[PDB]
Amino acid sequence: GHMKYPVEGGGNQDWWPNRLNLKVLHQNPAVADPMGAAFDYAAEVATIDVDALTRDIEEVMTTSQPWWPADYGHYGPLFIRMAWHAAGTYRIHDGRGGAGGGMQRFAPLNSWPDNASLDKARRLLWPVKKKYGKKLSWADLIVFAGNCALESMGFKTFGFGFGRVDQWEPDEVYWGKEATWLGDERYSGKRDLENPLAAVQMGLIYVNPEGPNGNPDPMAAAVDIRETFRRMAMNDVETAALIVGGHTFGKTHGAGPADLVGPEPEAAPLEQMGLGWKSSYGTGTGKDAITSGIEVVWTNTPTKWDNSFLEILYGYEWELTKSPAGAWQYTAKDGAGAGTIPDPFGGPGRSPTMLATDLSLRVDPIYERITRRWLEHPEELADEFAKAWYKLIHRDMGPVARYLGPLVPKQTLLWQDPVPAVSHDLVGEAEIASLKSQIRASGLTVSQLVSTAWAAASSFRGSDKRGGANGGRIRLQPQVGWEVNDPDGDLRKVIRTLEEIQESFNSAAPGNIKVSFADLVVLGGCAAIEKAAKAAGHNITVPFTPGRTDASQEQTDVESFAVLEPKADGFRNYLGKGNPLPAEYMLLDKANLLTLSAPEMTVLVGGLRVLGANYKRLPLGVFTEASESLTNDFFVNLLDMGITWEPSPADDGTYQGKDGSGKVKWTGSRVDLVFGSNSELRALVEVYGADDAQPKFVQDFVAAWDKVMNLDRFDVR
Amino acid sequence: GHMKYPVEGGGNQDWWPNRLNLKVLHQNPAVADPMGAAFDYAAEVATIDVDALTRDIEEVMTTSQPWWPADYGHYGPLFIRMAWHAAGTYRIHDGRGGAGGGMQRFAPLNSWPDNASLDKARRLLWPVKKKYGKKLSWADLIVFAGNCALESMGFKTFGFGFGRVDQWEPDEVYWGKEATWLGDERYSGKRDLENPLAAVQMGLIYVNPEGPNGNPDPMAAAVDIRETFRRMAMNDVETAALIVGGHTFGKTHGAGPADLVGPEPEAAPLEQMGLGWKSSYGTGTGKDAITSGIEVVWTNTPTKWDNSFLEILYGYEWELTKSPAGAWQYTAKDGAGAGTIPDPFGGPGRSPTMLATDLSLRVDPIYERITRRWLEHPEELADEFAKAWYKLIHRDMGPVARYLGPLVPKQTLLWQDPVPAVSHDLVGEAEIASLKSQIRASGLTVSQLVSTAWAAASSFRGSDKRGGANGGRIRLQPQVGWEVNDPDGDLRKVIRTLEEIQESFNSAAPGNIKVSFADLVVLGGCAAIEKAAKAAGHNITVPFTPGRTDASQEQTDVESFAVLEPKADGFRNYLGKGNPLPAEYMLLDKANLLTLSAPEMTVLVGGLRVLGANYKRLPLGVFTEASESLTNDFFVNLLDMGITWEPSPADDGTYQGKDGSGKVKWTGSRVDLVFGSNSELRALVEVYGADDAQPKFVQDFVAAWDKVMNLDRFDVR
Ligand code: HEM
Ligand code: HEM
Ligand code: NA
Ligand code: NA
Repeated sequence: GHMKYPVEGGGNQDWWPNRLNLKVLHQNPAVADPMGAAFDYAAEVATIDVDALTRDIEEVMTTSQPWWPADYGHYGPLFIRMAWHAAGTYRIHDGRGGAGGGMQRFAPLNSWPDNASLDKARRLLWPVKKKYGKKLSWADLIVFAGNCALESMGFKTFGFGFGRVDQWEPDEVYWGKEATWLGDERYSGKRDLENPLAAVQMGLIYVNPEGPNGNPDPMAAAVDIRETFRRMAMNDVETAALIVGGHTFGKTHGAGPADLVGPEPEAAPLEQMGLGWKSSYGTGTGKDAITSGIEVVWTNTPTKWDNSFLEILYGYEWELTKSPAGAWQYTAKDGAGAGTIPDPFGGPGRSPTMLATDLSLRVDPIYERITRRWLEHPEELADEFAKAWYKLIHRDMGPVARYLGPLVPKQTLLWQDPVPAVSHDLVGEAEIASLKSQIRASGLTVSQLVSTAWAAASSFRGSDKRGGANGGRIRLQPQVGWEVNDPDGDLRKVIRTLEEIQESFNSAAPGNIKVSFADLVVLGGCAAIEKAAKAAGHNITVPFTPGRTDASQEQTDVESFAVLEPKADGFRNYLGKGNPLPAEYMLLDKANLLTLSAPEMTVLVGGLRVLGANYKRLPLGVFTEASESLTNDFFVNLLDMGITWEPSPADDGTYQGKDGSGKVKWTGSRVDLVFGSNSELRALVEVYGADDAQPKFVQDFVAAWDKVMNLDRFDVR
Repeated sequence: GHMKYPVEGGGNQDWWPNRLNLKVLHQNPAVADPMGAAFDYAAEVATIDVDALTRDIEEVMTTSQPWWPADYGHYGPLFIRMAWHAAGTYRIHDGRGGAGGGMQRFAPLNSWPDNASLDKARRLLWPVKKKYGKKLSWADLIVFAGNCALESMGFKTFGFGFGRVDQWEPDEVYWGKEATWLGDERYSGKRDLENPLAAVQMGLIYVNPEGPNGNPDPMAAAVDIRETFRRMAMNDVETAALIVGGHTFGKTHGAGPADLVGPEPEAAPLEQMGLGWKSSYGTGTGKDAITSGIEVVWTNTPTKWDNSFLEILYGYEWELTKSPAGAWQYTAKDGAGAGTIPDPFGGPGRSPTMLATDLSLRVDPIYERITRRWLEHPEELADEFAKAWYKLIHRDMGPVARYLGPLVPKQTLLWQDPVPAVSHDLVGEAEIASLKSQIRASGLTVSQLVSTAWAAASSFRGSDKRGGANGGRIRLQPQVGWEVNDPDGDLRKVIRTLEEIQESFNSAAPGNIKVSFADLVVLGGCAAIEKAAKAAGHNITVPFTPGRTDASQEQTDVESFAVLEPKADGFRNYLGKGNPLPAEYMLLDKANLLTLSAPEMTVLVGGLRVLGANYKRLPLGVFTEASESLTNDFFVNLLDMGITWEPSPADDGTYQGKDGSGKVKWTGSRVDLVFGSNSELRALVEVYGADDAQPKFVQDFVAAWDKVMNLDRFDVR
């Protein structure tokens, strides 16, 4: 090995390969953003002419370009695949992937094997991006083109929301440990796919079109289809509708040997202008195109919505065969259907063909019941595909407040984790002050109030923008039972008291002002922090933004919320079983999901410890002699060289900090000690631990606290 | 190999090992900075009681701490080593390293083998940093503590400048290609050290204390001493003065085997709280301390300034011997000087010892002349050490306007690239506008004016803050003869015409208003940009800040300015011979030294191309039909899929862009085409090439141009 220049990627990871990487807390940094600090994409796309945008995309779709000629004269099918692949990286386990940031245009997604030829697809839409400019993000354009493709070929969609904000660096995501494209080191037990992954091989969207590891067994492939799509939030009906609906259009490409296809875009030479997979087979495009290596045309109407896919699937018997590149596919038996499938460039007709994974829809008993019903009753397919496609393309959009434009449909959807509209006037400054005082007089402790507010708000994750304190779901299943939230039953007492305050305030309230339980949860935390900072000699007011509303249990999909349960929350010194990495790594990952910077994470940990927010009120990291007091004691004591730290003899993830007399003075976890050990984190601790730092600490803590309380408040942004 | 989680360092560099790394353009991002955007270190520094700070440092130096007991009851010598190592990473080829960012507290420098035990040294200063808080950076404190140590032990220093702002992440710098600490793959020929390095092995500051590659030949060691120090801006007299001056104090540490010393700080367990090199030899500290493995005490007065180092060097004869840890060192022959050297902890006196590299001062003919003189003239040694030590610890401070505090002497120093004080009233709005008109009417072309202004300003590098347009040095040696500046070339003509305008304005100007040549060079580029924007149909004003002054040749050290000459400038499409990496990497490297973001680099390239700023007015990348008009044509045409690019058949670093007819329409270099090929840069090009983007492009181009024009203008901020 050799070390490289930083401009060629050399850096400190080379010398200390396992080191904590704080880069995850400064993704998409503002200096790399070419737009002004005042740029507001929502404001820009709110003024776009959707009708003109559609007509322009329709012109692109029927104007073949010589560097990638249009199959059947229509790019729609290619744009549908492009959009499905943009949304198809989404995973429920961390909410990462999806189309919400336009990450398909960056590495590694722009160069995954399964995204072959989408480099040309995205290039075909530059004339639209060029015309609409800052009013249209690549992120929106990529999925809207797929939506327009459907509509122009005869499928009416449920609707569409704009608002995906373009980014300028790829989000770095763990896609698997495999160091070879298409590799597989991600299964254990009886075909247990490693969490958090949602594809069966490195660089695939979901499954292998030739069957598991290339064995074209449709029954076995259905197992992989069902589980990967489950991990992408799709059930059996949704999964079958998406595959049938997608393969109603277009064709696969495998006209010649795959070893004639050159390097992927990130590996390709400069003259290719960001395109990859240059092919020396024939013309390398169009009639000679190679993408997957498979050569299937599912329907006799590749540019039209109808029920041909299932009529063909069930109307023939299927035989294993090979594409011109040598990949497995299926063809109709006994020369049946000869010549009935049209050629993309006017050649002679061909025979019916299907992927092994299409046959899964007929061979798997559950998919068979679903798809045979749609064979007999096609209007049910149209309905389920419209709902599943809408979900797929919007799954990572966050609260519905973020959806913009004239195509947004009004209906509420359970999967959107809906919260009720505001139905009364909101508390003002006087009512907020009164509620603060009442909660402070209620007998709830600073620790209880801060812990509950943090438990509610910190359920948010910035990947797919799910979770948060809006909805008041801390009192509903499953959040009320989460181990980190309610180890001992204390949470139910906090919930009851706040509900009593909600009832007495609302029944006595002036005019038409009413307050939600969800707001009171957050306000309670803000009140306790004002109390604790007063105990520490600081008169501060904690910001509070009203307007959260209270979801019902019936409006809360308990199975869907399961993925939001923390297995680790270093801010509460909580480490459950099953995490992929040691505690300090899980801490930074949590800070990343909360969109926190390193200074924000550092101040939050120090303040939460001394406020008593620790899981089970454990003393780990509680480096203070004061109770219910917002001081910078955590940082001061962390830097005290009078304390000698050793791993606890119990070998239990904890440490003992002894003073000069050999007496144990403090105890701590890996999450606590990492702030005193890591050279970048320790530098932040020395800011907040200095003699002059206590006012800055209180100010920076409150700002970070307020940020977390507001993470999901897109209703006011 | 296995791919890792991003939080453990995984990312796109793993899949494409040689990819351009755009992170070099967002070092120390604002999100990671815990101080406000409003934080103003200069304003905080101005408040510090420097006499109190000196007393507080003196208390630290004389208060031994149990976890690292003080040799001779004084940490002074340790702090001198600390400060000399902080400044000692500096190198002239790229100006990186040095003490100005406090980078010793971060990886990898905090863990270099040569910085062993400085982890404890810095830790000892936390009580001072704790007391002074935001008024005192770690960067200043590390080097001020060394200065204070000299003064406390009897050496009067020349003075001291505060003003080094703390940074919050490591500057990642190429320190060599060796993947093993103390490795050596950096020599070729007889003894040619690869550029840009200024140390003889990976992790060393300058040279090996046991001689080249461990061969304790003092004559060969002097070859390495002279070359590495030269590459750190020190000549023979300065180098001798620094080595004698430092080893006047303290001792080395090698009491036992180095294999009993544990991992360097970045690799050490959490409980060590950021300290490393934990030793199981005896108490592992103090009397049992192991740092280098050498056990030498140079002088009979390790805590006092006097002339004992040279009196001992010349007063004994020296024989080669081994330290207790097995390292080569020298000791007096014939058992001379028994017991004359004191022990750090009251042990028995010991005999005189020296390093191989100390004998170099007596063995090398040039150093022998210099130091034999100081044997009888310690007053000259003191004078030369004061000047060289001041130089060493301020070398990267930039213009003297940055030096803060009450200890900065006013004497001008040639190495500081001085510029005259402003001696007349400065041009105002009326005079600036009149001069712009005169320059626009002078007959100088937009290409000439923009090229010359860029040439002057872009000599700045943010590493050591040398260079820039202040000084008017573009008309002086050596900048007037740099290949990139004056190939043919119009430079002398531009200089002459600007000088005529300066003469004509100054002999007829209002009041006491005089304009400098340096200001006119910059103002000329600003007026040309205004002219080119008008030719495109935009009335704009380019900001301009007067106040540059004109250095004379006698105030310009020609050999010191040699290192500022660009071997590559992608902003002018100039690629000389001898660069370490292909042209697109040298572009990012240049953008980094100009402190530019990726958007700033992008607009500058597109703008300079169409303004005609290319070296030798070559057509590479000049993707426009207009002559000297400020449009976004570069970006529009880069994204034109009607152009097919191929490397030129001449294999000459260039590409041909052909239209549909097969006619060559454009030519470009790697630096041009990388903006169309790299997926992160192409995204920025798509911002500036959209239909709505030309006013944004002009606005951002102007802001980036103004930034480069002002890079060295610390005199006005
Ligand atoms: C088990 C799930 C799936 C598998 C194994 C699969 C596999 C494939 C393969 C191998 C191709 C050929 C790519 C090429 O060579 O050009 C393809 C194309 C395509 N996919 Fe699927 N896919 C799946 C699900 C979906 C879904 C959910 C959609 C959309 C809702 C979709 C829409 C399309 C379309 C429209 C094409 C045609 C592209 C064109 O005409 O250029 N696919 N798919
Ligand atoms: C050829 C150049 C140099 C070489 C080879 C060299 C080598 C060394 C070595 C091996 C040590 C022992 C580290 C340890 O084991 O504790 C040391 C210590 C020291 N160095 Fe030098 N050094 C050089 C230049 C300098 C300079 C230029 C200065 C300051 C102007 C300096 C100041 C010191 C001091 C004060 C110590 C004593 C540290 C203590 O008492 O803890 N050195 N040097
Ligand atoms: Na069809
Ligand atoms: Na001495």
